[PDB]
Amino acid sequence: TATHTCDYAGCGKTYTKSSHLKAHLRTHTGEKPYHCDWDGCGWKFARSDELTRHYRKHTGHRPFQCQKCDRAFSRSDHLALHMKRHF
DNA sequence: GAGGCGC
DNA sequence: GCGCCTC
Ligand SMILES: [Zn+2]
Ligand SMILES: [Zn+2]
Ligand SMILES: [Zn+2]
Repeated sequence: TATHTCDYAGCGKTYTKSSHLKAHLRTHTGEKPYHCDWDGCGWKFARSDELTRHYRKHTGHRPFQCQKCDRAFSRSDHLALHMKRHF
């Protein structure tokens, strides 16, 4: 369905319309060209990795699974601090 | 938990 | 993207 891809560095966001890709491309500007697109958020980042990491707060994606319990985290550093509970 | 950023 | 500071 989505065939219109942003080719900006580290982005890859795809759109169903040329209309939408066009207006998205306008956001890649300034000191922080990685704008979170979550409704009402408004955060902006200098680096793509920072946006990717941030955006898990909105989706609840938690790929860092504790091997000693059923808890999971959005970030490696959070998992590493958690693991101290198993000492 | 989440943002900044050196690596 | 991890790991460390910082808030
Ligand atoms: Zn883009
Ligand atoms: Zn956001
Ligand atoms: Zn655990």
